[PDB]
Parts: sequence; structure tokens; C-alpha cells
Amino acid sequence: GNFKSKLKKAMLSQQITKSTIANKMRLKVLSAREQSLDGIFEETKEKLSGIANNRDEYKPILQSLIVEALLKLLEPKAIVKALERDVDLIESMKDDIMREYGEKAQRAPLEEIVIS
Amino acid sequence: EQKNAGGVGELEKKAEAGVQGELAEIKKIAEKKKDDVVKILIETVIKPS
Amino acid sequence: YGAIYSVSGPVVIAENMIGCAMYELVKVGHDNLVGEVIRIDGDKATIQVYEETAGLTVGDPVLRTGKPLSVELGPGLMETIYDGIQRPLKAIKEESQSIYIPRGIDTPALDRTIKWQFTPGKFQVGDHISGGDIYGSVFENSLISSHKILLPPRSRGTITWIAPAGEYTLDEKILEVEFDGKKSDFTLYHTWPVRVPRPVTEKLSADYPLLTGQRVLDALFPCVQGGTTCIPGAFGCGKTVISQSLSKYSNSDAIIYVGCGERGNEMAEVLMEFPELYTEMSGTKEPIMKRTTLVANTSNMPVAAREASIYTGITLAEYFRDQGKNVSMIADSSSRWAEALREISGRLGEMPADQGFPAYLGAKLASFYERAGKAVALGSPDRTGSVSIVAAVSPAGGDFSDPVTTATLGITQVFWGLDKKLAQRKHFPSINTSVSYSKYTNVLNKFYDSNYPEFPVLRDRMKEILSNAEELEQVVQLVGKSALSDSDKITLDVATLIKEDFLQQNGYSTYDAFCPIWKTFDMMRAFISYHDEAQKAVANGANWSKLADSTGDVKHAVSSSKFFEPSRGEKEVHGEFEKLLSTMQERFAESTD
Amino acid sequence: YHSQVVGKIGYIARCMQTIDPENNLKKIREDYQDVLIWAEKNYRFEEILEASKSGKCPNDLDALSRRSLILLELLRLVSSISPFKMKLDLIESQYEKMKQHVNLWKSDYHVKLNQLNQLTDYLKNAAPTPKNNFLRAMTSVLQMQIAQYGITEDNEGINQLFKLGLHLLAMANEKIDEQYHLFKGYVKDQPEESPFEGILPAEDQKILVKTMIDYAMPKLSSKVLQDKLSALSSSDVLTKTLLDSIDRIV
Amino acid sequence: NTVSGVNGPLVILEKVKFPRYNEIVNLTLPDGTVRQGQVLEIRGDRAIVQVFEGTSGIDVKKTTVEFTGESLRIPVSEDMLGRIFDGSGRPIDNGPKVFAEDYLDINGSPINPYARIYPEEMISTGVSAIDTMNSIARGQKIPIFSASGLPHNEIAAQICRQAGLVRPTKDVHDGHEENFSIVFAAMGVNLETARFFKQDFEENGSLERTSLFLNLANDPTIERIITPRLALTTAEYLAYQTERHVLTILTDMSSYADALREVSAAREEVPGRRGYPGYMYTDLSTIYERAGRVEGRNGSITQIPILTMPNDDITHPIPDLTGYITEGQIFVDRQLHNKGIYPPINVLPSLSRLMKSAIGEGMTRKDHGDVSNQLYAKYAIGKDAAAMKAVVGEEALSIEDKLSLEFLEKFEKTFITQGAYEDRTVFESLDQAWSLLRIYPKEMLNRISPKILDEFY
Amino acid sequence: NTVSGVNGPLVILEKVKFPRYNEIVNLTLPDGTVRQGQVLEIRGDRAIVQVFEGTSGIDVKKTTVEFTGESLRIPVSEDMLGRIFDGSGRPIDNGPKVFAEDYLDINGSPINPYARIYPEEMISTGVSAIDTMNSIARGQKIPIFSASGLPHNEIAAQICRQAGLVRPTKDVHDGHEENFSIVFAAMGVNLETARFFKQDFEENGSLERTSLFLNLANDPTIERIITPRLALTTAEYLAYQTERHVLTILTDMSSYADALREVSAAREEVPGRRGYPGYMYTDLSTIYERAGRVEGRNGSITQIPILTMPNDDITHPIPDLTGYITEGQIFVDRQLHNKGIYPPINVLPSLSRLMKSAIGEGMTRKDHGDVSNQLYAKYAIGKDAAAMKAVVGEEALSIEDKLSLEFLEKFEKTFITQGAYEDRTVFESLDQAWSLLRIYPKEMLNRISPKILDEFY
Repeated sequence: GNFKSKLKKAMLSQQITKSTIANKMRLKVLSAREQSLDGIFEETKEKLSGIANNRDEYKPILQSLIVEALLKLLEPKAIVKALERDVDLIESMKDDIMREYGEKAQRAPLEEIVIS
Repeated sequence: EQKNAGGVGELEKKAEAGVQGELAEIKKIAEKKKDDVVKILIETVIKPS
Repeated sequence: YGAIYSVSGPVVIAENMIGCAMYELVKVGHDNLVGEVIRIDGDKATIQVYEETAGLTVGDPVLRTGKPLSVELGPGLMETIYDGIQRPLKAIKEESQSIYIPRGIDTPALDRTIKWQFTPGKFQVGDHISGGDIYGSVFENSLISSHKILLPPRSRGTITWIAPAGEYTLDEKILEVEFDGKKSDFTLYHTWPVRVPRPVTEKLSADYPLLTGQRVLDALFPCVQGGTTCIPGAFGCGKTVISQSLSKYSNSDAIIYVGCGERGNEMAEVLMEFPELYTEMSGTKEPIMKRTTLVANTSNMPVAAREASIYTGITLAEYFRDQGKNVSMIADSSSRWAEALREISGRLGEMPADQGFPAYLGAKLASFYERAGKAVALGSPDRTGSVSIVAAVSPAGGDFSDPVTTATLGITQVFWGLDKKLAQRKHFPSINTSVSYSKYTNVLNKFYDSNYPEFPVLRDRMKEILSNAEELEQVVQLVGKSALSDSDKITLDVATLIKEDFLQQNGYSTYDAFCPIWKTFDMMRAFISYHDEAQKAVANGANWSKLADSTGDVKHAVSSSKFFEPSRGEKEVHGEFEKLLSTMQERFAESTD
Repeated sequence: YHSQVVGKIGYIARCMQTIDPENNLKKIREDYQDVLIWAEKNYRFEEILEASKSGKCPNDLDALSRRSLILLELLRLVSSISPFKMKLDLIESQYEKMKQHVNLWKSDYHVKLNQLNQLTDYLKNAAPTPKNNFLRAMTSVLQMQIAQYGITEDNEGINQLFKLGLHLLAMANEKIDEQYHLFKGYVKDQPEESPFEGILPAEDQKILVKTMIDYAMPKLSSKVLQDKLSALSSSDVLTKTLLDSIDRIV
Repeated sequence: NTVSGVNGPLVILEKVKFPRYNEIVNLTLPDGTVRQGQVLEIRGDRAIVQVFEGTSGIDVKKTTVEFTGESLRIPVSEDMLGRIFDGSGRPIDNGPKVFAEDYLDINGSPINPYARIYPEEMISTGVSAIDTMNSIARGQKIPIFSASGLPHNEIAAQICRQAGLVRPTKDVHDGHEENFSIVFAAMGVNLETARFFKQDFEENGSLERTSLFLNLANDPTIERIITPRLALTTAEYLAYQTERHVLTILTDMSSYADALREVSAAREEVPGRRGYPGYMYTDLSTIYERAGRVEGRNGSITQIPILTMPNDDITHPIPDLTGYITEGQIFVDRQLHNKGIYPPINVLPSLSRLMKSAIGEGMTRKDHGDVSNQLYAKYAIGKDAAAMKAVVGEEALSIEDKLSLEFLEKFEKTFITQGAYEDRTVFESLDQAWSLLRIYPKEMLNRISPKILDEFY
Repeated sequence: NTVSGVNGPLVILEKVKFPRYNEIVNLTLPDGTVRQGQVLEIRGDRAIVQVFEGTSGIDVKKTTVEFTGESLRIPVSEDMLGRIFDGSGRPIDNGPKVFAEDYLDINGSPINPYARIYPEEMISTGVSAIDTMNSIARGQKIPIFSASGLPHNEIAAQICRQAGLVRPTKDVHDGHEENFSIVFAAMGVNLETARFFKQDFEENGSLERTSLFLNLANDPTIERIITPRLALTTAEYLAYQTERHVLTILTDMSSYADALREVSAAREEVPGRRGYPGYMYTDLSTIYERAGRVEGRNGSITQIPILTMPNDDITHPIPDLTGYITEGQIFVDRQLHNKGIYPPINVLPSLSRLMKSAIGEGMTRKDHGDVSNQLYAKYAIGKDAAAMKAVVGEEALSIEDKLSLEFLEKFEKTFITQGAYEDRTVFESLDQAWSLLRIYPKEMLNRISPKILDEFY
């Protein structure tokens, strides 16, 4: 009876280690999938940062981004906070951002752009 | 009890032999097909989401 | 910062809320009275006051402390009595000349009249640091220091400046951390919220084989460090003698005494009775007072200190468990904090619940039992820690069927009863096997049986023998003793000697308040071998008077072996119990033939 | 989550570099090369946390807690055996034997190192008494036997010296007869001729023999026993023949 | 100066926010009667205060308002004995003023003097069964539980009137070596009971050592609930400043519980279960926080609260909340009071949890602990023998049930039986219990030592 | 805009009405911490949402707001088995990634895939008393009713640990035609119970096929009440995606009822009786609404929740409201557990409404229902005969009470006794139940057909 009890205890410990190996394999698979997702997100974040350095081509995406972000506020006066290399693009496209924002919102159109 | 507790490297050898070469095809397929989703993800950031 | 807008009842309202959170505690008025903003309604903040609001007019200033209401962790914690709100009674007795907290008086959370010597650990200039790592050592006692200087949890960086060895105050800084520039100044005392649990490395099941100094309690059930167990009380029916005898007779590194809603009579008797006792850890430097932490709040104090007393004691026990030591947390009781939560909820304006208890008592009761436990210590060192929670239960609604004891009995996994006749009989504790249970005896008997235990076979046969003798006592009383079997008289005689020698304990000597596991296992194995040899000798043909008169000095000598020293075999084994098996086998062989 | 793994990696690399300043733990540093590679290069904690959160580094807190506890026990075992340093091969074999056991709360090496650290820590704030000197000599002989025989092998002298040190530490200042009888029985039960030669100083052995000679000297009112016992006090080395000759006269 | 309205006992007046919380205010009406009160709450040009004299009869746009500028406090002095006062600290004898020398707060704790000493040095107050079996000492509290079937106000007036006479006989036994005083607090009592208790206390010669506080049942609840604060501050100031043992008696707890339950009818706070408020533990803890051993214990501040249950049910938090904070409880049976015994207290359900700590050597009897356990076991065996005697009969009753039944009937009319104007100490109660216990044999007495049992049989 | 105030666990912040019901929003604090929650209340110029991180410490004017614009959804995938996560669905407990190939919103049902037929397949758990007395189906739910003081975690750990060995023998009997999965969600449990359940699941060998959801009492109640919907949605998505019968365990029910019953006094809603809210029936019925047959006719969802009573009374809204929604229940008696029979789950008040549809002619015996009903009537008749025989004794004991008490003792000590890992079949339990039920006479048995009685006694 005691030998059968010890054999049952060893038969449980073997299944415990067999569960631990199956946990380690899924840990390695998650350790590869995280590096794959990080490898895709690094290429996406570098592809956006490469196109973000433009000056004469970033005004239409910045106007659509300010016009898209202006729809979630619904105010006649909004402050635009950006970097030092993008204040001239918003200042040179504030009339296009107000004209593009006024065409998609008749309840509260923007009057002036505040460059902080 | 000595046949299931011998050595602390059997759990790593039992998991490295399961997926040690198959991960290069899954990572090679994602790294090869990453340019198809990177173009749509890069194009979606330049448009109104 | 803010101004007093209006005051209605015991809660004061302060306006000018321009960023003050609803979790930080501040002092309203120039008196610096204790208070905390439980909620906010618009610009005005609703703050609950746990004291008299006399002398507070409209237009008083409100200044926040800059952090939530919690306890401070620093050196010099042993041999000191404080409240749940960081209020030392020793400074109030020196300055105000009173014991109770007076209105318009404020004291520091840490005693600035005693300084300790700080020593550098294994951290050099430019070394990496993390939360929970041992940065040094601080002296907390005149004999041995146990206050480990560690960094705060949820933080990391590089040690840019390390102070040298020497004595310094708690207010002065001794270390500086550099993480993303000038992070902040570091001192000996650290902050920790009482409503936030302390972090750890990893939690595990309670399987640490640690004793608490109870011979009958450890013999009836295996004691472990990190489990949850509740004890029923009657407001001074024997729970104070079991808590004081358990804390004094315990051999752990630290002891946590928490008085939440006591009457005040047992608090002075525990503090004055704690230094007169003699500890069993090889030292005489006031070990009963210096080796334990005393946090006592009476019934004439605010509800914030009594409700936060168990959270501060559990936070100090969590800090001692995170330091790499096992501490025992004994708090009596949760009924005063549960009644204080309904009293604060009724005055603040909370809705009622079933049995007059609030809805947060169910989550707070599970969080209180889930706060303590045995696991790996947090930090780079990875030390072993444990926190044993011993909470007393009493009625607070008019009966013992309240939701506090009912939810606490279902949440806890161990129950220890307490009979009034056994407490009147000078037996402490008087719990029986038929009025108690425990599921954690498999792990404690597995590890303690893994070292050199015989507790499982003697414990199962001892519990079955006590359960058979308890059922046979009513049949022997009602039916009589002239019609029962001879094995029932030997089982009742062995249960009377085992219950008299094991349950009978009131701290008569140093050997009665601290018994080893091998002495209790050999004492229960001698009684189980005597009952089995008496049943085997009576089964083969023999008289009860021939065996009882045939034993003689063996039965009286086996009961008087608990008053001697335990160093008989090597340093802790009983040598008289080992030689009793040959006399019991010779008496069993002589009684049969 | 990531801060505990970065703190365990930095504390593992700093503890591994602070443990051995000669770079002789190639077997222990071989398994910890993935954590020492981040410590051997200039990198901030935010880069290690961001690299560990993105699946580019180790994020197993369960393996780092057990490896940090085994490295802390190996550093505490070497630090507690000062100045009797052990060999690098014995530390590597003890690190492999401790690494071959998954339990870190039931092993005898952790309880033996905790009891040796508590016995050595208890002698720091102790005065120069006879039980503190005998417990200090037994702690020095237990440190020399622990440094010579390791902690991965069971020995009768290490368990007997640990039980005698725990029994001597468990005593008080009113059991000098039991501490002197335990020191005489432990000194007579030793198999070697001199257990204090080349370990303790000559003044500690002469004070140890002078404690038993001074204790047995005022207990006898005979001039022959005091005169014969007075000649044995000029021995600067402790031996079993001096204790047997002093016990034969008393 | 502009009363907004009145709802219940609290009046809502419109005034400035310059007055502090609990400040005294004078309301001048157009009838010619000035009434004082306390401000319950202060807000931004709005507040609700409770008037001490009356709650109605003031104008809305014709009355005047005035602020005194002082907080609610009663002057504590040593000349408070031998006079009659009210629940707000005003004498009703029409004589001299208080003439106090220190400013003590009545709505809070001035210094909160509570020493951390254990209970010891027990002194008696005139009860043989109460001071004998469940005798409390300085520092410990013991409440009295009664119902609507006995004169609990006359029992509190007889217990307060019985105090002070045991100090001369106890002074020779080393039980009291200082001046003794009594604190009498009456809330919700009538003029006949207060005049009968004042004439009964003045007839025995104890009016010059106790204080008289009479509160009528037609006053506000703020004065009835604030009436025990002046007695607690007077007993703490007399016990701490004078170093004398003072006993505080507060009756009744049902009037304070009904006055506290009647309050909060126009605020955000709501009552708990059973119609009572949920903050009764803080209200009882506030009155219990101003009693006990002060720092530097020379005297004692004893608190003996008398609570009378209006329904005799155990489902209320009045007796459970009051008995849970204290250590012990005393119960009164209506069957003992219906027979003619005074006081009709029962020692069977009553028990003391700190009786061994209160008794010692030099201030109490040695055999008082074993005599109370032997009298309690003889009373329980006499109750079981008296209950089994009716079923068993007279010709089939046992000798133990008849011997215990005679000791129960003789002890019920001898030990519990006392005089209204007679003072019996614990030494005379132990000698009277020894005569009732002398009928049993020496073999049937095993709850005492052989030397004390042989010397005192 | 900014946060107006905070009352209880929910935070009342002021903002525009652009967000919808159940819209995910993010609150920015000035201490460098971000908290996410769901908009439970939307009004004009104000909103009331419950945050899943923290319950206190929210700024008033120093906080910022950020609109996510996406509804609350749980990411479920086909690889969620074999990972550890928290109650909020985060991989911070050393488990696998929380990434998912599919994302579906929840509003009470993912697609509303309710079954339109009765369940025919029967799932065996490895207990002769549980599976024999209550025929569990592939879509039927049967919770375990326990009390404070009974091993409910050992019964749930034995029932979950029994899955893995009885399923291969039951798969050959045509009781299951696909792989089985486990969904474990802990709420309001200790660390020793979760470590014991994870240690029993790892020792049983089902660590890679089960899910780990850890929720403690120190976390927010909104995440603890939202964890069972995400666990049931992930188990329903895995069972619908894989076509496998998944068994979900919801323990404890008192923590989930205490989480929704916790926020009942800090809101504008009027709660019901016993302190709980009036919408507890919809929240309790929402967990049972996601049980039944799945789409495809090859998958189903099994519900086996663990309910622990906080007072030990059978007259409660949690046990009656929770047991009234489900089909039957398994009650655990303290008398059976006190005697020593494992498990203590009795079959006296236990019953199954779909026991006839769960049993057939290819996976179970045809006479199992008649022997189960005759054994169920003989168990209550033996309990009433043992209760009447215990009070009456042996002077007026009936002849049928001795055979009923003998069959109740032999059936309670033979059929109720079973190990924690010993496998047992329903065919051997019916054959032993026929031999144990064969001691009764033919005239007494009248609840079975004559062909089944003539075929086997």
C-alpha cells in the first residue's frame, strides 16, 4: 500500500514536470511572437518617422490629422500643440485647416488657430 | 522517482526540441510578409483614421 | 490650500478643490486634526473627521500632507506603542501628559528622540538598485538589529551617493538615488499606504514548517507560516491569554500585535505584562517587548486609527516579510473595525446593507486575509518570508451569526475553537477536534514529516482517539461503566491523560510555553503506543486493573515529563519517551502471558 | 513586472561581478551570460525595460527569482565563510548541486547558511564570555569544515558542530556548568588532536584552557590539586590531552 | 437675526459664518424671553442650531440674533457639591453662581486623560451582590441591564445614595485613603423622582459629597445628550485635579438613546437598524472616553451606567453595544423585584470578567472570590433543585435539592436583601454569606482553601 | 474636460456627450498613471464611468481626458489555453501574450448563439453521486451549493482534476465527440486557493489546455465582475471556434455578487432587499444566458459555478436567485462531511431538470432514471426513517424504517464514499445501486416499471 502511494506521488510529479515543459514551450512561442510583433511595429514606426521629416509633403496629412482631431472637440477655438519643425506648416495651412474643418462641421466652425 | 527528476536541463531540452527549427519559418513568414501590412499601416497613418 | 465652506455633523466640507485627490489625508484647520477626504462633490471636498470638530469655523485653512494615509516604516519600531494613524503614546505622555489623543495636538509618525546606527550593505557607488533590495542595515535594538534598510517598492535606479557608517536621525538623509536626473532624496524612514498591498516576488502556498509555541495547538494541528485562521472570542473569555501566551511563547523573528477595538484594560496588561515575561530565543534584553511590535488602539480613540490599525499592522508584517523574516500577526479584533466601518459609513452617508454591515466589508474581509501570506521576498536577494494572520472573532450585531464571522469562516481555511469550560478549567487553549478543522495540515505534515516527523500517524490516531473518547464519554456517563468494552476505558483514560497533559497549559514554566516538535511527536507516539499496546493486550485476554496497576510509575512519569528541560537526546529530543517503548512492550507482553 | 526583471538582471550581474573579482566562475557565468551581456554594455534601465517588454530579452521573473536566490545563497555562503575561502571547483560543484534542486525553501544548505549566519551574527554583539568563545571557536571550525567540505555534501561533523553551536547559542548566562561540560564533551568527542590549531589565535586557546583551569581551580580545596592544576595553565595550545589531564585530576 | 424656519427640534436660522461650531448663541424673541442654544452646524450663510429652551415660538423676520463668542464649556470647581444644577450647567436652586476656576470643554475631550494601568484597588459602593460577585475597580466599567419591570431609576438613586458611606469603614481596611465623591446625572426624569432622590440623598447625609444634575423631559435633546459631558468632565477634573476617587452614575441610557435616535431628522445622516442611529458606538465611546484612571493615578474615575430596556429584547444594539465595550454585565429579574426584595438583582446570569484583577491583598477580602463562586454554585444548584423540586415533589425530593433550595431561599432574602438607607460593605456581605454557607458540611465545600474555610466556617 | 468628483468606485467626470454607452475612455492623472474604464452613464456635460484600475486618488482640476472612440471588447483567440492572466485580461502574471486574432464586442452575448434543442450528450465528472443523481448535459448548468466551513475548493478541484481520465472512457461510450477544455476564473479567493488549484491543474496534466484567470479582493470590483464575462466569452469563442465542449468554473459567486452589491450605496439607484441592487437578477442571468448549445452542432458550453454562502442560511437572495436561474444544483451537507464521507455533496435536495435528455440508450443505461428516482425517494425516505427512528428509538420503530435506514447507511457509506482520483462509471454505479436497492420489497417499490423491476431487482 505504501509503495502504491509512493508510485502515485511519482506519477503525479511526472505529470507536473510534463506540464512545466508544455508551459516553457508556450513561453518560448510567446517570446518569438512578441519579437515578431515588435519587429513589425519597429518597421511601421520607422516608416512613419521617415515620412514625418518632410516639410512640403506633410501639410496635407497634418491638415487631415488636425481636421480629424477637430471633429472630436466641437469648439470654435482650438489650440494646436506640435513640434518646432511643424509650427510653420500649421501656420501656413491654418486657413486650409479651418476651411476643411468648416466643410465637415456646421454646428461650430473654427474661427482662429492658436499656435502655442 | 529518479526517472522523472534526473537533471534540471531536461525541461529545456524537451522544449527546445519541440520548436527549435519551426520558429524560423514562422518568423521568416512574418518577416517576409511584414511589408504587406507595413504598407497598409504606413498608409493608414497618413490618412484619416 | 483650501478654505472651509461648511461643516455639518462630524464631517467637515472644504472648498477650493483644484487637484486634491480623494485618497490623500490632510489636516483641516490650524489644530491639525486628523481627517481624510473620502469623496469629492464638485469644487467642494467632503472630508470625514475622526475627532471632535469643536473650534472649526467657516474660513479655516486646509493643508494636505501630500500623500495618502498610511504608516511609516523605519528603524526603532520595537519597544514602542503607537496608534493606527502614526500617533505615538510615548510622546503624548511626555508632552501632553495623557494617554488618549487630545484635540488640537499632533505628533510625528516616527520617534525622533531615538537614533540608530546605519551601516552600508553590498551597494557601492554606481551599482544598480531596485525595489525591495537590501541597501544596508539599521540598528533597531541594543542587542541585535533586525530592521533591514531597503528601498521603496515600485522604484529603481543607480546609487550615486552612499553615506558612511554612523548614527543619524530618521529625518536626515543617508542616501541619494539617481534615475532620470535628480529623482529625490532618500532617508531611513519610508512611506507606504495602508490601503495598498506591499509588492512581493511571487506568492505560494503556506507550507513553511514554523512553530508558534503551542504544545496542544501544535499537537492538534500543524502550524504553518502564511496561513489564514480565525479564533472565536467572547470579549475577554480567554483570547487575551492565548494571544499573550502565543506571542510570548512564540519563537519567530518578529511579532505583530494589533489592537483595533479593545477596551483598553488588556492593552496595558499586555504592554506591562510583555516586558516581565521571558522569551525563548536565547536573550534577556526585554525580549517580550523588544522582539514584538505593539500597536494598541482603545475604544476611546478615533475610528480611523482602529480601522487602519489592522492595515498598519498587516503593512508592517508585509514589510517584515519583504525584509526576509517570518512574522506573526495577531490582531483582536475585526469586529471593532467592521463596526467602525459601518459607523463611519453611517456618519459619512453610505447606504446600509444586510445585518447592518456595509457592502465594502465583504471585499475588505477578503482583502485582509489575502494581504497576509507566505511567499518569496521582493527584491534582488529573493529571501524567504511569511506572515501568519491570527484574527479574533466576536459578535457585533447581537449574535455570533453575523456576516463578519460567517464570511471570515468561509474565507479562512483553518478554524480553532475555544470552550468556556476549558478556559475556566485553566486550560489555554481549550479547542477540541470536534469543534475545529484545518486543511493545511497536509503541507505542514509533509514538510515537517519530511524533516523527521511522526505527526501524521499520531495526529490522525490522536484525533480519532479524542473523537472516539468524546463520543464514548457520553455513553459512559449515561449508560454507565459496567456494560461497556474494556477498550473504551483505555481510550478514555488515554484521552484524559493526553488532554490533561496536552490541553492543560497556562504558562507555569519555561517548558510549558515552548515545546519542540520531536517532544510532542514522541509524547503522542508514547500515548498512541500505550493505547495500542493496552488494546492489543486487552484483546488477547487481560484485566484493566492488571494493566493500570501494572503500569504504576510509567503513567505518572509520562505526564510529569513536560516540566523538565527538552535537551535529553541531543539538544531537543526527549530521552525518557524513547525508553518507555521497551517498558510498554514488556508490560504488554507480561500482561498478555 | 519589467522593473523587477531589470532589477534582477542588474542585481544578478552586479552580484555576480561582486561575488568573484577574478572571473573564475565560467560555469555560473555561462548560464548567466544572457544577463551579464546587458550588464557588460552601457545601457539604461529604460532600454532594458523596453527591450524586455518587446520580447527582445528575458522576462521570466520565476527563473530570475530562483537564480537570484541561488546566487544570493551562493554569495552568502562564500561571504559567511570568511576568511577560509573555498576552491572554485567546489563552489561550481556546489552551485551545480544547488542548481539541480528546484526547491529553495526546503533545502538543508539554505537552513544551514541561515543558522550559520545567525550564529555568526549573534557573536558580533556578544561579550567575551566562555560560551561566546567556545561558540566562536565552534563557528570557526564549522566555517573551516564548511569551506573544506562544501555545503552540497552531508557531514557528521558539520551537523554535530551546528547542533552544538545551536545548543550553545540557545543557552544563557546561568548554565556555565552545562556549557563547560558541553565544551569538554565536544572537545573530547573530536577525532582530531587539535581542532583550534591554525584556526584560532593562541590567546583564545590559552583563555579557553584558562577558563576550565580557572573554573576547576577554585572548586577543589586541595593544595595538590591546585598545584598540579596550576602547571597546566602555561599551555598556549588547546589539546585533548590537556582536557583529559585536567578532567582526570578533578 | 433672520430665522429661516423650524423643522422638528432643530431650528434653521440665517446668520453669518463668523460663529464657530458648537458656539453659544442668544436668540432674542419679541415675547420677552431670551433662550440660549448651541450652533449645530456652520455653513456659507446658513446653519441649523438647537435651542436649549424651547424649539418654537420665534419670529421669522422679527427676532434678533447675538453671538457670545465663547465655546460650549462648563466651569469645573470643587464647590459643585451640595447644589442642584441643570443639563446645561445652570443652577436651578436660585442661589449663588458656579464660580469655577478652569475652562473645560463639554463637547469634546480637553486633554483625554487615560492611564495605561490595569484595574486594581477595588472599592464598594453599597451593593452586596453587585460589589461581591462582580465587583469592579477603578479603571474598569460594569453596566447594569434592566427592563420595564422594576424601578431602575430608584435603583440608580439608591446606588448613588448608598455610595460615600462605605469610605469610613473601608478607610480602616486600607481601601480608601482620600476624599470620595459621587457624580449624579439625571436625564428624562420627573420632578417627583428628582425631589425624592434629592430628599433621600439629603436625609442620609450624602448631599454634601455628591453633585445633583436634573434634566427634565420637556427640554431639547442636545441638553439631555450633553448633560453627561459636564458630569464626566467634573468627575475627571475632580479626580485628576484633586486626586480623589469619584464615581459617575448616568441614568438613563434609554432616554439618551431615544434623544440620539430623535436627532438627525434634517441632515444627510440616516439611522441604522431598529430605528436607532448607526453612530451609537461613537456616542457611547465619547462618553466612555472621559472616564477611567488618569495619568498619575491617585484617585479613580468609576463609570457605572444604568441602562433600562424598553422592550426587554436582545435584538437592540443598546445593551449589546454598551455591554460589548465594558467587561461584565449585571442583570435584574422582575420575579425577584415582584416578591419584595430590594434590590432584585440576580447573580446567576451576571458575571465579571475582571473580578480577580480588581481584588487583591490589602484593599479587599481574601475569601471573597471563593465565596462568590460558592454562592453562585449554591444559587445555581438551588435554582436547579427548586426547578426539579416541583416535578419530583415534596416526598421524593433529594437532600441536596432541599439543602440547596433552603440556601437559595435564605440567600435570596438575606444576601440580596438590603436596606434603602443602610450601607453594607463587602466584609459584612462576606460574613452574611458565610452564615448562609455554614449550613452546608465541610465535605461538601470545595471551592475555597482549607485554612480560610476552617477559619471562616 | 476634467473630473467633477468621485463617489465610491465610480468616478463622475465632466466631458462632452460624444462617447456612447460602454465606450472605452482613458483618464490621465498628474502623477504619471493612466486608468481605463467603460462609460456606464452618459449625460449632458457629465459622465459616470467605472475605472478598472484603482478606486481612489483622482484629481479634480489637475487631470486630463482622452477619448478612445472604441467600444469595450475582449480579444479572444485560438491559443488562449495554457496562459496566466489577471482579471482585466493582461499578461502581467508571467503567462502568455494577450494577443488575439479576433476581436468581438460584448453587450450580453457575442452573436447570441443560443441553443434551439435539448442537450443529448452527457458529460461525466467522475463521481457516482454527482453524475448519477444529476445527469449533466452538454448545455445544462449545475452549480455546487456549499457553506462556510466545507471544502468547496477540494470539490471543485476534484471535479476539475477528474476531467482528463474519465473523459477518455466516456468518449468511447459516445458521451463526447471532441476535445475538452477548461476555463478557470478566480474572484475573491486567496493565494493558497489559486496556488492549490493551479498546482492541482498542473499535477493533473491539464495546464496547457486550461485557462488561468486570477482576481483578488484587493483589485477593483469592476474588473472582478468583468472577468467572468471575458472568461465566458473566451471560452465560448474557443468552444465555438474549435467545436469542443468547454467546462467553465465560476468561483466564488459570493465575490461576484459582493462586487455588484458593493456599489449600491454610492449611486443614484435604489437597491433592493438585503442591500443588493434591484438589477442583480439580470447580472446573475447574464452568466447563465451564455450557456447552452453552440453554433455548428458540435460545440457546447458547460457551466459549473461554485457558490459559497456568507451566512450558512438557505433563505438568501444569492442562493435562491442564483439557483433559480440555473437548472438544479448540488447541495453539500455539513452532516455528511462531518461523518467523514468524501465528498459531502448530498443528493437529497439535489436534482436535474434535464436528466432525462442527458441519458439515452447509447451512452447510459435505460434503467438509470428509474433507479435514480427510486434511490432518490429511498434516500429521503431513509433520512426521514432515520430521523424518526433516532427520536422514537426502538420501541416504535417501523419495519420499513430499518430497511430504509440500512439502505440509507449502506448507500451513504458505499455510493457517497469515493476517492479524489478514483474513476467510476455509471454502469457500475447503477449495478451497485440495483443491488443496494434490492433489499427493499416488491410492494414498497412502486415508482418503477414492471419490466425493469422484473428484469433486475
